[PDB]
Amino acid sequence: LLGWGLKQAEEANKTPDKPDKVWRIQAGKGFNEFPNKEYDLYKSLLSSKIDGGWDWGNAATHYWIKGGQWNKLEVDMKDAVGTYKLSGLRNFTGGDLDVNMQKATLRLGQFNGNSFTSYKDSADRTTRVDFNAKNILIDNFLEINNRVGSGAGRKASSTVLTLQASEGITSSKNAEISLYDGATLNLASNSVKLNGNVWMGRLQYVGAYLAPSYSTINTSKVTGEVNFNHLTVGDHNAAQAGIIASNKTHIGTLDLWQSAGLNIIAPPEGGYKQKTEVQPTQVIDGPFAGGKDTVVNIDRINTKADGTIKVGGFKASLTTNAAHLNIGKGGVNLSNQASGRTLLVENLTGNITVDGPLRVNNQVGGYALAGSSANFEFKAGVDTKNGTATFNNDISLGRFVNLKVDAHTANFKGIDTGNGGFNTLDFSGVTNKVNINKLITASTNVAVKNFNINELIVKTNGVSVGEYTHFSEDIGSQSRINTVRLETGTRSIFSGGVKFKSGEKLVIDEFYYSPWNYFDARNIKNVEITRKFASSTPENPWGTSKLMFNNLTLGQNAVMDYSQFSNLTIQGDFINNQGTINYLVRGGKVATLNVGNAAAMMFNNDIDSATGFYKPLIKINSAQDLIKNTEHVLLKAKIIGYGNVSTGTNGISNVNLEEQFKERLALYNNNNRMDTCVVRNTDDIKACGMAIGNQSMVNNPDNYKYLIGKAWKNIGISKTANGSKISVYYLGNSTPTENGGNTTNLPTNT
Repeated sequence: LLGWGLKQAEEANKTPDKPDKVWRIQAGKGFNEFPNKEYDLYKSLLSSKIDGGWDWGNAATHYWIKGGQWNKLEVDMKDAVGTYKLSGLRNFTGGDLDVNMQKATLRLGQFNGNSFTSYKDSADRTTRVDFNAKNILIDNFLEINNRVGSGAGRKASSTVLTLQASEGITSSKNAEISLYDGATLNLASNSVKLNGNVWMGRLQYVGAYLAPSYSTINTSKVTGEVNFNHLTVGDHNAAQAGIIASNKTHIGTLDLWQSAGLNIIAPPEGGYKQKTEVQPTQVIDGPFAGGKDTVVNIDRINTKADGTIKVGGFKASLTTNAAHLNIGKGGVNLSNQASGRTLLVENLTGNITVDGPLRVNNQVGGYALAGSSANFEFKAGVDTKNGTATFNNDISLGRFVNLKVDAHTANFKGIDTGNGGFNTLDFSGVTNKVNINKLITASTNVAVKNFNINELIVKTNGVSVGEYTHFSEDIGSQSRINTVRLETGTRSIFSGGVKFKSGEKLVIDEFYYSPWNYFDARNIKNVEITRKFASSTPENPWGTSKLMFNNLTLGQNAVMDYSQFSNLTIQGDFINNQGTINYLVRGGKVATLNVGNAAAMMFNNDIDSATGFYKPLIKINSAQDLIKNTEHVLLKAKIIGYGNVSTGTNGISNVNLEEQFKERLALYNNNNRMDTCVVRNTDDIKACGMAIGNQSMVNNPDNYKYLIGKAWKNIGISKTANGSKISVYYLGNSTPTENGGNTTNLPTNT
């Protein structure tokens, strides 16, 4: 219950023991003259002063030094050249070896493995088993702080297996290092490469499913390339292991447990370093920061999960205070029981760069049932708060799997939660930005504080209503979505959709309407549009699209596609700058737009060189089947406060502001404006006669000469531009007079 961070910090600073009987063996002559002999080293040197034994209680073998475990020995060779194997030291209790083998390749295995234990007597002693070989080459298994047999006999105290070779501590494929409840081990060569099963923490007893079972592989000063291959933390317990590495830790396969921990800790920046009785200064550190080039390339994470079912998750962790955390191509795996299993990928003072696909139960989407809500979790740069969680790979969520990220600027590339839905896609700790490139949501709990998701997919969820893409926090100032895409949803019901809950503005540039998916736009007061605000099916709109607003603004040139079949309902101040909203008829009817409070619109010299006159400010297309002799309400207007940069209209004048709103608009048909036919040359006379339906402009271009750099308004078409109504009075596509009236000049701003 203490935690590993206390335990290793208080066990790395002790006195070894009080050994009486310091046996001092020394290899003499004969050993130091055969470079290739392959000595044994237990029987050929050691076994005089290491005795076997039988314990009354769970014995097979029993080794100590001499007459009780409270005795040291040493072996001072320093010249004995050869290659020395151990081969079969099982249940070694012993104490305080240091097989000081200079210029000697080691081996710890042939036909049998090894063990290094102590006993939990009244002294609670360590073992402090050192070696000082040249290579090591473990090459079979090893059971540091194991059990004697099963249960009987005695209990086991702690141990240390220091291993301080000088060429590189490799290993074998079949060499299962199994360090248990108390065992640590230092290493101090260069370029360890443990190519076998590293098994930190195990059931030391068969029934003890509730042991803390700490460990440590303090590869402290390994000056080369640390390299694991197969790390398997935990077995049926909360094994809180730890590693204090040396700022480059490639590992391979990680196989955690449900509730076992891991503390991969980088170095500091500068690198490491009666009577009253006074204990020595038990120095203890707190959670500190890595150095700069502290690399942890855990390139595959797995997580087995089997056993009983608890009320919640278990949340295996790996606190990793290096200044990086790269996770490669195997990415993140998980396995899920009936309760939602949980992975805690922390980083105190670094970054995270996961370039691998998230899986759960080993598939890319990863569906899960409603009770098994699998919980992925990332904490990038916690105690510096400028830490990024870059996921440079396309992630994918199935159903009932949960992401949360607490970073500074959690960049992304691709998010797939709309395939399954029911995915808590949390972002609750994001400091500023979440720069997602592609988003897929169906029934999702997205909550981002500030972002720019430059592409959006709005999916439905079949027939379930009330479950949708529910933004549940502040969207805020610098937010942006460069493309919204509502896919054409289900039949006759708004099952999926999007609503907001907070924020002040959202610069959306592109939109798509859709049957039976709703773009609810709650609580955001400056919904700005800058380019094409379109529909997914302009050739055939149908269904409904609840665009239940509260306020918006349209900037420049942003066209809109409002049908009768996508009920855009504004409950606020539609403020329209120089943008050309287009209509479609769907049966000769003008789709009126219901401005809730005030369609306050201000413009400027919004002129195009297509006519020489101004841009068609509100465009009425496809109105050739428009019903003649009928007032067509264009949009419901409540207050139209027009303005330009001056009082002067149609260029510069003293003319009032509202009259040219009859002029700049367009009933855009026959590839021309049926409102006015602004003519600057002789060739457009044919298209003008096609617009008005008169042979006076078809067969004769020189018929009318009032139109060289001029214009004329079509009589028989009137509009309202007061402060209370915008309408269209289409009663005639009439023939104009030549030099009598309804003719204007050019504004001359092109």
